[PDB]
Amino acid sequence: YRLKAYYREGEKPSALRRAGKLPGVMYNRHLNRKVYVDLVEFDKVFRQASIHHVIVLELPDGQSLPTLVRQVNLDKRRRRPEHVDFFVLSDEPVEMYVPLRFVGTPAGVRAGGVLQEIHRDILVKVSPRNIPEFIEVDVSGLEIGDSLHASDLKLPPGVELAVSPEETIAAVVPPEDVEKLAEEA
Amino acid sequence: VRIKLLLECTECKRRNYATEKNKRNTPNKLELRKYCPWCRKHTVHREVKI
Amino acid sequence: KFRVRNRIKRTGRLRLSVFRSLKHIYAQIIDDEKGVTLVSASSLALKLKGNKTEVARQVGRALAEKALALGIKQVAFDRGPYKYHGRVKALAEGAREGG
Amino acid sequence: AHKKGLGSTRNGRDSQAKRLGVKRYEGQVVRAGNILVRQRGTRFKPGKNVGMGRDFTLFALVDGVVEFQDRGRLGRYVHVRPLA
Amino acid sequence: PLDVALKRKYYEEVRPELIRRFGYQNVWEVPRLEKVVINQGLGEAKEDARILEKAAQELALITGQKPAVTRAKKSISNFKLRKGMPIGLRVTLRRDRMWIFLEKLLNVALPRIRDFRGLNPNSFDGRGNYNLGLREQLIFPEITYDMVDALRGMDIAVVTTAETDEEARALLELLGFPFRK
Amino acid sequence: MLMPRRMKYRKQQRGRLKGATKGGDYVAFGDYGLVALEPAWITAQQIEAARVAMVRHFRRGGKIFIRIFPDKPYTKKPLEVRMGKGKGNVEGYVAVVKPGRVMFEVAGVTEEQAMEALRIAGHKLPIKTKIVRRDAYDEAQ
Amino acid sequence: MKEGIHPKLVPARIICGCGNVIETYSTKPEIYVEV
RNA sequence: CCACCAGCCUACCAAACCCUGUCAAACUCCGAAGGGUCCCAGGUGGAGCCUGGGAGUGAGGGCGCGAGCGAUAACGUCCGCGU
RNA sequence: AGAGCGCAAGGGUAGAAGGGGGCCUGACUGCGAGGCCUGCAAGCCGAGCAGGGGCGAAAGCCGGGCCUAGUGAACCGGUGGU
RNA sequence: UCCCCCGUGCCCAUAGCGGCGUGGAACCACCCGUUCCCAUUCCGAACACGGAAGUGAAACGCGCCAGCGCCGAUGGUACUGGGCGGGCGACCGCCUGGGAGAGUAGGUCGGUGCGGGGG
Repeated sequence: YRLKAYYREGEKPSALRRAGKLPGVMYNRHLNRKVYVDLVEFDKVFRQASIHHVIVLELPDGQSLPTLVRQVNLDKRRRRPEHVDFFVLSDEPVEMYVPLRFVGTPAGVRAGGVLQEIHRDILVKVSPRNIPEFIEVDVSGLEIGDSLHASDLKLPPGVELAVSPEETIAAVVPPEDVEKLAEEA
Repeated sequence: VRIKLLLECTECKRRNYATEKNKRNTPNKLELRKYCPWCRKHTVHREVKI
Repeated sequence: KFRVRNRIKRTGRLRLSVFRSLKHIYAQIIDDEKGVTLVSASSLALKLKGNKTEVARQVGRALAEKALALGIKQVAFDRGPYKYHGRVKALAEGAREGG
Repeated sequence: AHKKGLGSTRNGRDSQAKRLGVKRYEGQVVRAGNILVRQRGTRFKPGKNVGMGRDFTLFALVDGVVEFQDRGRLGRYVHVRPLA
Repeated sequence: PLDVALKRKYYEEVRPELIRRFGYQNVWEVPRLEKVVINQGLGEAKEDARILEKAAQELALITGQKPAVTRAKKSISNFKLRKGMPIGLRVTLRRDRMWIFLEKLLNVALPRIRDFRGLNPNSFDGRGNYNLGLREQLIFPEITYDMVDALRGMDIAVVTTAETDEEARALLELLGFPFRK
Repeated sequence: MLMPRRMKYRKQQRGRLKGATKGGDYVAFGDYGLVALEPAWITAQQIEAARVAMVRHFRRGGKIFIRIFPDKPYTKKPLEVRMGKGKGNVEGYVAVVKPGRVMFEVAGVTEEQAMEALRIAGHKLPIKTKIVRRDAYDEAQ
Repeated sequence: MKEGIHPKLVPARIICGCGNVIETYSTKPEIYVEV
């Protein structure tokens, strides 16, 4: 979806920030210059899409170049946004994370023990034509001390995988009742 | 060091010297091996004294 | 794997790289500096006799003369897996004082 | 004031530290006999017309110029160009 | 080129059966034989001297050749000799005399093992070889009651071109090996 | 309450503390997170007291993850014994905490629950804190 | 099998216990066994 | 719950490996701003160099960042560069 | 290269220092340029040259030891000797 | 002056690892023999030596692929020469010039120099 865009130059980093606009960068196989945009609207847009869905930045050069984000480098101290990277899209093989949707409340759950998941996004290679909005995956009946991983998840056809996939996707573990104070003994 | 002892080597046919060291525990008796004299050429040298 | 830089133990100054196959000797004189080689002879690659040993003798000997024929005194002796059996050229005739 | 116990020690010791390192860098002239590297290991293996001795030391063999060298799969080196 | 039973019958049974069954299209690729090695791990020579090595040569003197003893690595204070100089018997066998071993092996060594339902199959490397041994030592031909002291086992080996299991076992049907299967 | 298990040197030097935090500044784990603002130590005593404080507030809770680890000696000497002589004794095990550092995460609760949990627990911490959700940082191994 | 003190070879038999007339060749010259 | 030996099996704990974060003065794949130093050149200054006589010094203190000690206490202490 | 590398540690190490055997005794004498280090005095580096040797066909290295601890100015006197 | 193999040198892993295919008409390698030189702390495995009808299986030589392993921009933060602040303090900010680490895109199954034997 749409955000503005602004061609960056040889202007000092700090100032662009403490004026009104966060700075950025874009690169695709050969195309590399420097860019930047507003803060507040950018933050709004980001909070939705970010490295989940697709961005479309219409730039003061005449066009409407659509990218994805990629990497959110911050200041860490009083941590908060400060220069991101953008990825100029196409139709070529590309790995990226897909936010997953654990749907349905299992048996390990409701018995007490709660899901201690591993991921909320999986690395997967796809053609940029496939948009796997979010794999609204099962988690029908996970048990306490029970796990699930691998290719267990449904994958939207074409949208391949990119781990092992023995990467354990999630699992349910015990609570932490006041009987853990008896442990203090 | 002492008790493992140290010794000098002496030629034959009278005198010629150097300054070396020994060791007893290994079944060693007459320490005897080559060297060179001040006067003349290559000779044996026998273990001797302090 | 007789690498060991037997090279280095002879990399005093000025080599002479030789090696054998199943049937053919490859006697060559290599100078370093930049890497430039120099002088050749081969038991069964000079179109010569078909008896490894003696040919090699003569071949080295051939090369031997060749050495002095183009201004050679003493150099090294690049040989890997030798077991030192002379190869009674040993380039000992070999001008060089191979042996 | 109460001066009862007090846990002593057995630690404080060091070394009359000799000064070790690259004595002569590059671009430097030597009259042979001048040592260019006092090292403990072989951080600097011999170069051209440079020698080594019992204490791992790159010293001069001629009257020329120290030249530095690196060889990933062989180590680091220090040499002396001739200057004829 | 001294030929006998297992060698000649190596030629005859091996070539056709092997290739025609498994399809080898190369003269020097046929899953042939390689070395055959025998080994004795006695931790009894903690001292014992080479009075007990007389029993070590005894072993290889009935197999034909002059044995070579090796030693050991590091510290086994839990079970004495650590520094590593007691005894480690090894002998390597090439073609001809190796064929002697295999011969006397299949012909008389195996017989008077009373409880002999056949050899242990599963002991295949997978990467393509076989490793075992035995207990009753004097089962070998040129050694009657007199030689041995009490009991003494052994650890043989067989190195082969074999890269799979079945080809190795078939190789042992053409070279004929008494299995339990 | 955490520490190593006898390792290398016992006594080590406390040193001054800058503020790059080196790393550890997002959620990734739980869902709600307590992160700090004052460059100080976290005390094993406190550590336990806060972990409890959370657990305590929400009986039969979820899973409370502890990112930081208290693995530094308190070089403390006795009392009224005059100076010099020896270093001290390893005592009170703690850790370096430089602001903008995740220290504990609550997962699987009410909004209110993790709110007041992190609230009270961190309120018991040797300093003061900020409590954040889980979003703007996503993508970091 | 070179070296020197090598414990030898030579032909052996197997005068077994089934009328068997086996041709063998080993360190000892007169071998006879069972089957 | 069978042996010439097997087989299948847990919100117990756990070798290793893997994923998930991270810790370090005496850990280091990487490793700067600096710093030291060898040649080209500027540089005329109570600069620098060489022999030579007379010295006085060798309780120091403060201030800044840099590390130790201390309790990230002391007009505390003990070093580093700087004043 | 994470083992061994005599014994603490650190650097170093198989393109060997480690590990095997053969041979031997340079664990030489007379020196020693030019250096490291440096308040002095000490300590530490080494080609080279002569002798006369040990190893190797040689090329070659050998004036102990993988490297840094294993040490004691001078005065006193014993010692074999010119 | 060229296309191929071999004895061998240089950069330092964009050369290494691994699946695929491969070439011997010369080179090369296995391989033929263990009696003459030689030797296995035992085996002719290794080095050694006299030698064919085969082979190109391996060893090796060459091509494809990135899968491991290798290098890795750009930006911007870190940290900081040197210059000024602010807070009892733990510490923090402005100036200038320098300028990483981790990661992101991409890239990589070599580069080259010699001397002979072949067409």
